[PDB]
Amino acid sequence: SSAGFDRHITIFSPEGRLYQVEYAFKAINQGGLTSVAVRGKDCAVIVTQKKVPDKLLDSSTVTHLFKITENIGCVMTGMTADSRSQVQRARYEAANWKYKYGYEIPVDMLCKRIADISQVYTQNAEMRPLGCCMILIGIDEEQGPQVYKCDPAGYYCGFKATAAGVKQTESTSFLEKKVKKKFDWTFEQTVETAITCLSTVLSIDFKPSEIEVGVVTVENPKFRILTEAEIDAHLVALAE
Amino acid sequence: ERGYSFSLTTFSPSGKLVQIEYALAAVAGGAPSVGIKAANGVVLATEKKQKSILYDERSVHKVEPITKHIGLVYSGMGPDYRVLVHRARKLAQQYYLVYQEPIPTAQLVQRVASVMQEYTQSGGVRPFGVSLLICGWNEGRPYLFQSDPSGAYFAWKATAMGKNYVNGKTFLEKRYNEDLELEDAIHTAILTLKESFEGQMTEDNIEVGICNEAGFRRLTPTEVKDYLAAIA
Amino acid sequence: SRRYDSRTTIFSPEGRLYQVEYAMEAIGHAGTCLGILANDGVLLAAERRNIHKLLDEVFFSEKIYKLNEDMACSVAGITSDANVLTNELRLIAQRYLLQYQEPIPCEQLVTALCDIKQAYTQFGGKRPFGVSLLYIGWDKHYGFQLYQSDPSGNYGGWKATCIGNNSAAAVSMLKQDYKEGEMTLKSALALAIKVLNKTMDVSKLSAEKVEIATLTRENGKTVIRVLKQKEVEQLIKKHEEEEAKAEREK
Amino acid sequence: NQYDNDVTVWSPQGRIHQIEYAMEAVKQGSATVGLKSKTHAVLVALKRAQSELAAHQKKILHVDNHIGISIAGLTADARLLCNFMRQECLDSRFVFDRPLPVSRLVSLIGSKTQIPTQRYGRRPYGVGLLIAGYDDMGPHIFQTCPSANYFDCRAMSIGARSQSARTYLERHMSEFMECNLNELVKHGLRALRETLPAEQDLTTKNVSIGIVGKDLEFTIYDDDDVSPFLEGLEERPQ
Amino acid sequence: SYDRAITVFSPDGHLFQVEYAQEAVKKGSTAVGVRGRDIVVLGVEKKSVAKLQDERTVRKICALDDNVCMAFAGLTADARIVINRARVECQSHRLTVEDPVTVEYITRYIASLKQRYTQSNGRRPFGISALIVGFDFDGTPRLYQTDPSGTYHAWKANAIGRGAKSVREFLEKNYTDEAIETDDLTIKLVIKALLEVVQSGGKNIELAVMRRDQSLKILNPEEIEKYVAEIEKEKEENE
Amino acid sequence: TGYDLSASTFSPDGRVFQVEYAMKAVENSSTAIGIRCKDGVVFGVEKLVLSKLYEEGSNKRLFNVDRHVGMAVAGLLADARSLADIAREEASNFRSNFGYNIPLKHLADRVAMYVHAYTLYSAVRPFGCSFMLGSYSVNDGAQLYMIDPSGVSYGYWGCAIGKARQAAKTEIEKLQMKEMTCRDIVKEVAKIIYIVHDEVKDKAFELELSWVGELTNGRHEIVPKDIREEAEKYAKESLK
Amino acid sequence: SIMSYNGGAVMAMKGKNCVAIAADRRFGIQAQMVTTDFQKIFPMGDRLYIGLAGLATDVQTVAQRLKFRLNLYELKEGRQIKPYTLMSMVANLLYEKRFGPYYTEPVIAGLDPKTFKPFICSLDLIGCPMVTDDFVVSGTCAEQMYGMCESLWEPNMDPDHLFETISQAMLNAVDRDAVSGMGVIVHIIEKDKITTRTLKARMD
Amino acid sequence: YDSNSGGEREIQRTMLELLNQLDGFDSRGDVKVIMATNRIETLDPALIRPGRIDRKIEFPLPDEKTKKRIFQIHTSRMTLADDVTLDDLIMAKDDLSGADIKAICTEAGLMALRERRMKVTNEDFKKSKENVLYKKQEGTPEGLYL
Amino acid sequence: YDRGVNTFSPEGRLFQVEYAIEAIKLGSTAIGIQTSEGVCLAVEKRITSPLMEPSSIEKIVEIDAHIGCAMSGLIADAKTLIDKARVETQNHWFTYNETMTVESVTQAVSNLALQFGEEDSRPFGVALLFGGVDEKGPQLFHMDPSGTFVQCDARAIGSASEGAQSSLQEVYHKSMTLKEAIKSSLIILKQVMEEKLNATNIELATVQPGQNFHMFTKEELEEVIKDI
Repeated sequence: SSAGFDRHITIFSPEGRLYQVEYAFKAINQGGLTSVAVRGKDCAVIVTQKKVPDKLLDSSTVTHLFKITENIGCVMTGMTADSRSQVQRARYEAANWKYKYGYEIPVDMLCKRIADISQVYTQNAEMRPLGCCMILIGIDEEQGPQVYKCDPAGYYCGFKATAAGVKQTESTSFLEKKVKKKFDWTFEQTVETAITCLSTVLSIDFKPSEIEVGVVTVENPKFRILTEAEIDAHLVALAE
Repeated sequence: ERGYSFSLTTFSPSGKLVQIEYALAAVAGGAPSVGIKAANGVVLATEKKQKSILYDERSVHKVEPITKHIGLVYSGMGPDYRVLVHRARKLAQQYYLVYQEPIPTAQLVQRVASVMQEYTQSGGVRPFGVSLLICGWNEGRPYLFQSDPSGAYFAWKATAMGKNYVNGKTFLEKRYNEDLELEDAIHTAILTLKESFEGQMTEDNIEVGICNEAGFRRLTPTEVKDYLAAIA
Repeated sequence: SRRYDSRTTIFSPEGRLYQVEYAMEAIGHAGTCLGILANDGVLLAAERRNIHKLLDEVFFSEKIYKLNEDMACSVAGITSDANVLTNELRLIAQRYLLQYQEPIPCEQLVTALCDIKQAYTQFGGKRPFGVSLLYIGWDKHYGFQLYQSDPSGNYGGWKATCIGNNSAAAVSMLKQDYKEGEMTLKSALALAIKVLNKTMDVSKLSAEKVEIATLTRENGKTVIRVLKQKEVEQLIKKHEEEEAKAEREK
Repeated sequence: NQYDNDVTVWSPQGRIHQIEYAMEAVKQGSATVGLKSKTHAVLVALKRAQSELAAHQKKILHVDNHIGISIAGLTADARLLCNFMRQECLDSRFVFDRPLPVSRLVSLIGSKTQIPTQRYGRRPYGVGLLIAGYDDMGPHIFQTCPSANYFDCRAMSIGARSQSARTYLERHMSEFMECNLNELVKHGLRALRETLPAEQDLTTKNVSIGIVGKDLEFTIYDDDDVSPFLEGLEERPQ
Repeated sequence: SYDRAITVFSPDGHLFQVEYAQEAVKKGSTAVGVRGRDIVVLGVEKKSVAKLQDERTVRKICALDDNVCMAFAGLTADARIVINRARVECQSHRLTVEDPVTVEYITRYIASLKQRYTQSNGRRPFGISALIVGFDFDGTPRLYQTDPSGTYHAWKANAIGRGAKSVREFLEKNYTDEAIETDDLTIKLVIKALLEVVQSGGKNIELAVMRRDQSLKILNPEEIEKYVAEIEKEKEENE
Repeated sequence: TGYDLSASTFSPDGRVFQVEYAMKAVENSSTAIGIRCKDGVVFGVEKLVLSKLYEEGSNKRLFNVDRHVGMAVAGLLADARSLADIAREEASNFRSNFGYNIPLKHLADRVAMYVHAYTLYSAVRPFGCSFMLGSYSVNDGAQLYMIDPSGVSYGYWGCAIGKARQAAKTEIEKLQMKEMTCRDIVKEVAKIIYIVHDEVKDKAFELELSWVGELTNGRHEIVPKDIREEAEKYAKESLK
Repeated sequence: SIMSYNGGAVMAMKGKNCVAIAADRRFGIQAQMVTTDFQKIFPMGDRLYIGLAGLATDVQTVAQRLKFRLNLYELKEGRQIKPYTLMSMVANLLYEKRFGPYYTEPVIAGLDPKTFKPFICSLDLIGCPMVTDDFVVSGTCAEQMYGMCESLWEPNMDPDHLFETISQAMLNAVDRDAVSGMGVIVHIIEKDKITTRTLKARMD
Repeated sequence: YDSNSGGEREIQRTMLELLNQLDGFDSRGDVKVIMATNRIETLDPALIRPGRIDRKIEFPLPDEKTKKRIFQIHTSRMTLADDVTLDDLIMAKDDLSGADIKAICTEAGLMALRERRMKVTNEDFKKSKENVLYKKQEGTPEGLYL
Repeated sequence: YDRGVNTFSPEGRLFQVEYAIEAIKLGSTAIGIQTSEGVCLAVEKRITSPLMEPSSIEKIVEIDAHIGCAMSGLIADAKTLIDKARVETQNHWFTYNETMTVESVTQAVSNLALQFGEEDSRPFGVALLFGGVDEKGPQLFHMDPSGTFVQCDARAIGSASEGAQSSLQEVYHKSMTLKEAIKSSLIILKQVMEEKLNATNIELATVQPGQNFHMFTKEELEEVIKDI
């Protein structure tokens, strides 16, 4: 049911429900992308994938992994059109923290700053909701690794392990019993949890090429994407 | 009619105003936060429950004190809370350094809620469904105030919104009368707070803020459960 | 469906004011106030919307706002929309006292905010002010002046006022009790007690749920008297003593 | 038909009719056929007036020395761009001290009409301008449309009953690149007179003719100036 | 088909909200008036005052200068703006061009401002009108009117409100040179034409006579009764 | 029910049909494809002809934005020249401030924000025209990036735009790009472009060709027909 | 200079339970007298004053802008203003003009609104508050200014001794100069009552 | 309509049968047609072509001269009472019909029989003057100050 | 249906522009004539009530010393553009030292004819008739709110312009002098008017290079009456 302009605007329904925002919740679901964010003891591993319909697809540009800072990366979901616009913004707001405040941002406030203007995108319907979804990571002093996620409803969010998106609902359900455990996680254990959670969602387990797996650990604090050489090495390690 | 259009606010044929009235219906569907004005201090007990066990409450904080002597809690929806937080963080600190002194919280509720009035009352495109429970300590006598999206500031010794707003307000209307003992007022305020609350109560299921006359102190789930349930 | 469209800018269609008819409906919603003629002073009354005793009552004067040392006002309407008008006229009265170093005459004062409220009811599609606030004070020319603000821009200022729509029962009482030259401000105060105990829906004149604010002319202090509930309680027993005296006749 | 209101909102089929609605205003104007040879160019238009005593309003006018133009449709946007054409022609004539070729000049006109056809609250502009000019490589004839698409042509025609002009143009426009001015002008009116109904004039004051060349400055030919062009004419058959 | 009216004209060539606005002048406060070679008079009444309320607050007709006075009708909300808006311009015509305010200048300002007042979507139109009352320099009379479309027109006498043409028919006999030869008969003729307008009870009746360039004074219930006595005596001796 | 009118506002299904209207408006345009070889990037445009309709060789969809960059565009010609000037002004900012060759990856991101911002505001409209971005440099190399009206930034070895983008990209997978010279890559497009898009629908037409690469020393200029023996390479195998 | 143009000297010396502030009555252009009734110290609220020395315009303009923002705060909350609040109000108002600041010598002397505790402070024309507990020193001749006030001003002063202390202080420093003179007014306020006196000085 | 029927659409088409019935085919003579109803716009312009194009009149609010005249003729044939004056009846009312001035004197005679008086008695004169002081004869919005 | 005003029609064309032509019908009827010796024009005042002053509203105004004018349709919108061009003719007499030509007066108003801006929110439906004597002698110009400019030897506007233009072109004389234009003006006048002719019913406007200005003078209207 709808009355007035509430179809085209974000005002709340007589039941206290938003319209243009509730349609953007599944706008990420139409993107067809599953990014699960899980954090171990000293490390956090992000697992993603991509589709290659045509043989002309370039791995470089179509790669969904985006690195905001040397020590802070991210990943997106849903429509990739709006996601790139938020990527360069996170680079700009992190640089303001570098310029003004002089040091690296904890990224906990970066989620707040991005979601604050993401709330402005949710404020006026003339500037479009910008239905791109953002998932963040980073390193804070004596906090170990961190994991953060922001959808385009405009709040800052992060926890131990949090995943939301198209198929991420089936991933978090299996990981509740899987992640606990809840003890010190080796690098091979975190990668094993990336395929096993994907095996419950998908169970295709195709070539490690198409899937993109990042990691954030404290040895060198800089964020690094896993090389295709080591991904196939850990893939044959968990499956004997 | 209609007839009032917008800017700053919408229209009603009979009373109040339609449109944002529907956002007011979402205010009752927000997170319930109890509050207590007891003796020389103000106590604020909120309710926070995560969707799944994969979440840790140590990250997201529902209590974000603007000043050392003034805390706050929110009754309502999401980041529109955090929007007025940074606002009041800018708003209250400007007036703090204008005269260089905090000045009693009565003028703080005057100025800080003045722009919050305009911000909530004036057209924001989409409405704002976040209300607040205002607290502080002024000249030895603290204050507990309750704002709303409509911009009507109240004064309560014990108040509740969100859930129990129908039950808890009538509860505190009967059992609580005038001013009573400090910790004894917290007792009956939590008894009605657990009325509609879930049967499972843990350190992470709620949070209790307290405004001392010596300045605000934000508690943690550790000391929240170690106090009492039943905190008194 | 010519008048069913949301406009708020241009007028209606037979010459009647479009929104002003609906603006007076909001004035008659939960409004309370009264006024009467008094020599060497003036008196006003207020009513607390919430009778719940758990309130702190730390707002002190709430339905009565003091915009000047020699002048005050009584808000009837939405409190959120009126708080913008409070500081507005207060700053306009302050910038006038700043400019001429002389107290702002209430002639142009009231008409200033009435034209300020008129601009919001004229153009820009802006929401009209649904709050009607009174005016009281003293000037060097006409002395005691009483005014009432209206949304349309034409003030309802008179020597008497009706707030709200429920006060229409007191209007026939004020016209029948209309008198000139006798004060004794308590003669009208005891009459205002009869207004609340009879014409108003709430009987017995609950003290904590009402307020009485009076202004007595004093040179040059012009003391504004916030009572508030102190001797109103004995005025309750005073009006009931009149009711106990009236039943002795029959 | 509600999807044709807003120019910003795309239709269900993607075709915005606000341009096609202005195409009607371009096609509701007078019949004008422009053409060019290698040596010189000859552009022709038509005049119509309210009454008999009212002088027929002229269309072809002069802007740049080497740029002649015609016009059809709304005169409001015509003289707005005409004065805008003056400012654009005097840009390089002042700073660069040289005239602007039609090639790069109309690229600014096409961008000037892009904003009113894009943003909300704006309307397209019906324009019947037929632009001519001579750069180092010879003459160029463009076209003006609300779609803001200009095409370099030897001959093109817009306005009313101009579909019959293109048919007479196709075989003639290839053969008109050779002959000189005089016989080309009377062959130009031999086109429009077949488009227009054959039972009426076609007087001296109801027709517009102009000629521009590399070494010949553009001169407006109207009224008595048309008389040398209308003498020695072959009457239309029956 | 029919979009009613916002700004752009209706298919018939006219407007609606304008025509709709003139009916407010019909339901507004009625007014009358006359002019003469030297002295001029006017009237409004339609006060609906019960005397139990402040009489100075309901006062409407004012004067920019002693030479030119303002007489309006309808609601006083927008008219209070017409007062202040004309007071600033008449003070500018005071300031610039120090000569006494000419009626052509001041009326065009209000008219040019009353046209942009009805223009934007934007500034709200006027639903009321007004009629300028005063005298030209050297004792010559001047009276004009205003229109919601921002135009001005001059009349021989002021007749508006209910029965504009009916009073104008009575103003045909007012065209005689006898009115106004003496200010005693003119005021008696004002109460005559006003007797057919509304109640004409004598209470709310308010008339101010301006003789030559001297500022007008509202007639108190003293001379008004004497001018009503000679009007009743002229009616009794007419048989 | 009126949900597809506003481009800025979403629809109950989670997307906007105005983007589908702009995407299918590109489908109505004539076939223009592109492919990148080892040392260069090949561009092409098929220009339709009805009657004449005008002087041959003008108002072509081939545009030159930058020294090392080129344009193959389709759709409405005014918005094609508009998007050409938007990129021309963008290439003018990078050349003004810096003065060296703008990388094609970051150039596509700058144009991405432009086209994306046009889809955000309901005041302006999403452009229903598409273009082909490609470039070559000695340090950079040959890249070909495809941009869509929705604002998605990405690139493939080859792309297809026109009435049918399926049958046009069908033979590109069997076409040998690297090993065969760029001059042979031009004829590989010219042969099938005559094969497909049959002359029954459009009687007369003309095929525009443009190439930039090492043989041109990084400069972009339209290559004529008879040059580089392309006229004979066009009709050789295209008669089948 | 702008200061010495209109002249004037403000000296606020605090007693034991009371606070006194005084300023000369002389108002004139340079060496020429105009009128002695021009008011310098103006009342602010109740039981609190402020001194001003400098251009009469900057004396009236600031006092008008100060009373402006003061009544704005006092009408929102009926309670009075604290000396620390007024000290920050004048310092912020004078700092709003960076390169254009008004030339004056504001001296705030008044009781606390809550209790009888007196407090005084002095502010620079650029908005710099100068914190002094009780006594301030000014004048013309150097030996009388700092030499006498040490043995004159007591740690605890009564209104009697405090009035005679600033008396000879304004007699020796002012009347020594030829153009200085024309009387001095003294304002001594306490919680019980407000006392206002004037100093006897020659008219030459 | 009462209540839900055949129906919200077709009932307009069987009312359209009335619309064509009055068009009409073929209207010639009379059978006079005099219509009384709120709005005339229900008839289509095609109906006006056969008729009836003569004129339509509106009944204005009767003024004090009409109130007294209507009340006089009704009391002309049937004799009235002398103690009841017609001046205070027409003066105390503004814009009222001739029927409304009638029964305000009936509501006085209404309560009069409760006192058991068939005769004309001065006890009702005050109770009728009380109905003049009772006012309430007219009301209509307004409410505004113009 | 669903007329989009300045936004075009589904057919299509402008609509309110045509409705602005209807706004000429409601105005007073003015019939202009251009002759070799001068330009004569007449329009009915159409006095509604005897309270109306005859010279209060006039349809003939003077733009420049040598330029006459005749307004149409609305008044306030006319006098707006009237006084406007009067300032435009003043600035043209400064920089160029010469009075503004009647020609350039058209295109000056024609640029602002339809702005679709704050003026021209709603456009003005005022037609303008431009008379005067330029360097080419007496001329008479006609324009409409849409900005059309066509030089007419004799032009009529207002209500009766339909029936006025009928008998106009028939009895019009291009090569004759003002002597016949005198009686030729009252012909169409007495036709369209249904009431007796007096100085207050209509007004005459005659501008000549040698005799001017003139404009017109008092009590020359009743002279034409008795000359019948």
